[PDB]
Amino acid sequence: HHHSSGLVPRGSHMLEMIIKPRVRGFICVTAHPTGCEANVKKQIDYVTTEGPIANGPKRVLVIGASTGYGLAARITAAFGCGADTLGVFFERPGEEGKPGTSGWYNSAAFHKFAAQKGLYAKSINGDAFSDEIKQLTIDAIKQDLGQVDQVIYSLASPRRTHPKTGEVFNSALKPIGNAVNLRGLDTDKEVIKESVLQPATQSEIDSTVAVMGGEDWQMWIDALLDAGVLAEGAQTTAFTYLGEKITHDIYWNGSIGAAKKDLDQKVLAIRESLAAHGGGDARVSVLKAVVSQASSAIPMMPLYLSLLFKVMKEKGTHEGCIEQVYSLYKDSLCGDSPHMDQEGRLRADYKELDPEVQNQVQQLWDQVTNDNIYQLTDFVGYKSEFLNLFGFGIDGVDYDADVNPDVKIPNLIQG
Amino acid sequence: HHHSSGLVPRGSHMLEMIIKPRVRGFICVTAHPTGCEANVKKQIDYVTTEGPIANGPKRVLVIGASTGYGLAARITAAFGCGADTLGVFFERPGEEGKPGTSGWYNSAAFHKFAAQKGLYAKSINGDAFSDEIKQLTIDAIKQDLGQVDQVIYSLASPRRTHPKTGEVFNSALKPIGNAVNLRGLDTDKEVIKESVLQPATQSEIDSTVAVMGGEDWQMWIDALLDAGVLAEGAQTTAFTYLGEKITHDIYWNGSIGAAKKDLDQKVLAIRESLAAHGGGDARVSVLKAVVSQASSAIPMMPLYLSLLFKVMKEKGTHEGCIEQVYSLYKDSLCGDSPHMDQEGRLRADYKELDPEVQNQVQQLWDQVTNDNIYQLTDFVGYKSEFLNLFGFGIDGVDYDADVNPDVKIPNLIQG
Ligand SMILES: NC(=O)C1=CN([C@@H]2O[C@H](COP(=O)(O)OP(=O)(O)OC[C@H]3O[C@@H](n4cnc5c(N)ncnc54)[C@H](O)[C@@H]3O)[C@@H](O)[C@H]2O)C=CC1
Ligand SMILES: NC(=O)C1=CN([C@@H]2O[C@H](COP(=O)(O)OP(=O)(O)OC[C@H]3O[C@@H](n4cnc5c(N)ncnc54)[C@H](O)[C@@H]3O)[C@@H](O)[C@H]2O)C=CC1
Ligand code: NA
Ligand code: NA
Repeated sequence: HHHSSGLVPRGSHMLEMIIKPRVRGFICVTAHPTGCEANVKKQIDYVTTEGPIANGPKRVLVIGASTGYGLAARITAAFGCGADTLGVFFERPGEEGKPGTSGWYNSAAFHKFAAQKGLYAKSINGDAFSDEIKQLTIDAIKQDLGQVDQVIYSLASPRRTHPKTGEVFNSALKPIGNAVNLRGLDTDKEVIKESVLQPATQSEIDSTVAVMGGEDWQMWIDALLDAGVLAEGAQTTAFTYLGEKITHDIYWNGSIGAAKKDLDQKVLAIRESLAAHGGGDARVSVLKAVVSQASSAIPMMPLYLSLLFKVMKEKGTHEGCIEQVYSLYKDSLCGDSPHMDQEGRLRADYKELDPEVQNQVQQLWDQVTNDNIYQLTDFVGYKSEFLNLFGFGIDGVDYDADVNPDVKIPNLIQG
Repeated sequence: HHHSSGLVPRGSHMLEMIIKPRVRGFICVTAHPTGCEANVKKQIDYVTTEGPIANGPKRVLVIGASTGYGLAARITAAFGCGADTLGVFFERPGEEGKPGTSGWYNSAAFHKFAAQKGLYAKSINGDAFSDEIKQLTIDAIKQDLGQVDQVIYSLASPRRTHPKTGEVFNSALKPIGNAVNLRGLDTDKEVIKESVLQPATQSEIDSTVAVMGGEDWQMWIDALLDAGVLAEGAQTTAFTYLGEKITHDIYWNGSIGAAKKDLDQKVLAIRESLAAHGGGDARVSVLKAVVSQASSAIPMMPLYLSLLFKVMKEKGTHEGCIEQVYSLYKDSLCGDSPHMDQEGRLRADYKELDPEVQNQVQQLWDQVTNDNIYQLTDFVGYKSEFLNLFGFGIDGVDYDADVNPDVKIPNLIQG
């Protein structure tokens, strides 16, 4: 109520908003619909430019399909191999005044671009750990695809409700046995922060294994096999990180490492199931460390990535999820000469474990306490890539323009 | 609900927003709290820099006190004369997600700055045309000030509900008798638009006089006098515009002109009342054309102002509300040698009626049809000053930062 109220239409701005990055620590509380879309398009265009991958899968299930590596796998299979893709993930839909999560807008863009190219895209939203979500997936496959011939397992989560019992598990990102003296980077005030990380409890370890270990992976493959929706000679892979010595205390030989090690045991039994069903296979694939919501939470990773980026960038070998995964498919999942390590894993992360890269990063580490961080590291690149995840800092996007946060996805089963 | 929901505080951004100009025609649907505040501070600092005005009023009522000339008068009297000021106006308070009008944030800033300097500031929000609002004002004066010694009348409104009957009147901004061939400026697409403005009806004229004529002014002075709240030897003034020939068909000799002419008749009777009460006085004051919500609606004014600005700017005589009003007070309301025209009005607008300024503007007028508008006019300056009204384009304000639109005003009577 003012002297001139109602004399004029309010317009669409009443339903739309200006979305700017709002970052705390390694969590960003907003996501930009238009920027997320441009992101997906960027990855699709990368794949389309590299060109088709021969001997690829045709009907693919991606578990964890909305962001990071799982998204890159979905895009590689669909736009690199022409595959049908059923995506599973867990994201918050946008509504008026309330932007959804990145994975939601990424996936909306996926369905949009896939339809444009005449590709099958359907998605299931909910708790991949649950029996309920497993059954919905099986149902979609039965109805639409008959069977899938590749299953990509790509979940990153802080917790898991056990499907059969009700117990919930929280993962811990902590060292093991010996407490670690942690260097690192306060990304807020942008200063070097020295910290002491206590090791983890036995239970803290058994939980982290429960969440990020390979039990659910095996549950998925088992579920698919007796509903009869896994094609003979199918292929499944689950993603992991090994890193080299500098990350070893916190990651490989830490709580999370313990879980990733469980992956290595479970894969043997899973591989057994598949070889019996028409000579399929199962592998753990190792990928390079990248900026993601998941990895950016790991103690040491922001500074490690900041240094890794600096060094790989000058060698000319820096890359992200889509490059990593396109080459995993081209060279390893579908190639004639696959890169197989001693434990029988597939490898895409070698450019990172390059001794020249690692030695450089290591002597830069202790040397860090700079508060002249911008000289020795690519902390700028890190920040830039972190914002990118949520659709910010993309060229060609007008961030000052109103955008509607209410974006819907067709063929999206809400579980 | 997402895999990481609720694990983190949302923070103040949930209650705050990013406010950007959203303009249609001559109406802007948003206002920036921080920018409006900076605006008020700018006008206060202007007055404080020019320095105190001698022989000023001490207790002042401003009717129409939140924006434009009325605001400039409130600031001049308070910060130029140390006066107590009671403001009356009609504005929309801000709330979460819904920015209030400019006048609201202007007035909040006024009360803030006035308290800082130990000055009396109280305000009344509602329909100045109503008997109800008149009575609340009288009440505040009785309680707080005893009497006021100056009354500034400064309303600009498209409509008026008659206090005694119930009739509502809409004003028309149209020519008279002979229809006008209107040149002009489409401010949206930024091109010269030629138009034909039909003249106005008799009733359209009588209504416009009802709204912008001087009946309410006289009602106010009369109301103040018999409640006994007008000091002996008081002074009242009402603002008007005359312009020169080029604006004459649309303004002076048009519908709005008719109303402003009514002012000239009513002032005689009002002056009579005041001279009897201890030798007070009443004048119509004439001010220069400025960008305001009110004036920016008048056909021809955006292009006229755009040209006026260009020309006055190069003569070095361009100025706005506070400059105009500070000098009205200094030279005319409080000075020894007041500028009085033939009809006995006070004059501040002479720099505008400068024959050199008018001749220049006139031959630039017909010459306009440029669609090279940026060369002949200061259309840029116009836009800039229009955005300024709503708190946009101010230096030192971070428009990318979240701001809380919920700003409250102490000692604000809501009528
Ligand atoms: N980010 C990195 O440096 C690297 C990560 N990895 C691995 O790759 C895999 C994917 O990780 P990122 O790409 O970083 O993660 P991310 O945070 O970008 O993606 C996780 C995905 O899983 C989905 N998801 C999470 N919880 C879910 C749930 N409860 N139910 C259904 N879906 C859920 C998310 O919605 C998202 O689609 C992980 O196994 C991670 O360990 C391996 C190499 C390095
Ligand atoms: N803007 C211009 O070029 C010039 C305007 N004038 C005059 O100066 C006076 C003020 O005009 P502006 O500064 O342009 O207007 P404005 O639009 O900036 O201000 C109008 C003021 O009156 C208040 N108001 C409007 N309707 C009200 C209502 N129903 N009840 C209580 N308050 C109400 C508004 O809230 C605001 O405080 C007017 O008489 C106008 O004719 C004179 C010279 C030129
Ligand atoms: Na993923
Ligand atoms: Na005013």
